[PDB]
Amino acid sequence: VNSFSGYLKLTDNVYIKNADIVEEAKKVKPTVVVNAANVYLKHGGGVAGALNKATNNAMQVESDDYIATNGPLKVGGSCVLSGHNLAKHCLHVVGPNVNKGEDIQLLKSAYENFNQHEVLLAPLLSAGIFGADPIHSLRVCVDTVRTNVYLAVFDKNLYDKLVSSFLE
Ligand SMILES: CCNC(=O)c1cc2c(N[C@H](c3ccc4c(c3)S(=O)(=O)NCC4)C(C)C)ncnc2[nH]1
Repeated sequence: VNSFSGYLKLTDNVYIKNADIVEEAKKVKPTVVVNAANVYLKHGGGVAGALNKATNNAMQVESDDYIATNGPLKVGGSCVLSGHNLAKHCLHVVGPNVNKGEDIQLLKSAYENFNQHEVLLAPLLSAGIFGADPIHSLRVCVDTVRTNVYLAVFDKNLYDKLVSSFLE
């Protein structure tokens, strides 16, 4: 199904909408919803916290089982877990947290994980508390992702700046 609506096509494979990813996931129930995760899969605040709260903590208990059995992810890495009631799968992806000294070169490695799935609903990696420049994150996405990605950005002001900079 992947019934995405109201998106603006930026490139052949990148679409963008001013929307809350949790709300989009509920309506669309996409095959894959991306989580802006940390290496230990602790979904305490922001986007990760909101996705986890929408599953009524079922994603946190699953992530905890994953970590105990497989160990933490590396910055730029990912893992595929259940999407619970939000999606068929959740692709947890760790972008660099530049506010904590992590390499911005790893933002390319993080978006590369998207290429293992045909269609994904995702947030802007490394934006918000992670400290990366959001327009730079969208540029890395556009150059790196080759599969079909629907980006939800929950801030009209930021959405407008992104669309203006892209001029598309
Ligand atoms: C009301 C429930 N939903 C939310 O809180 C929510 C928030 C939200 C959202 N926020 C964006 C965003 C993008 C990436 C990151 C963050 C925040 S963070 O939480 O600071 N962690 C680092 C990675 C900002 C830039 C506008 N984007 C898309 N959908 C959303 N939904």
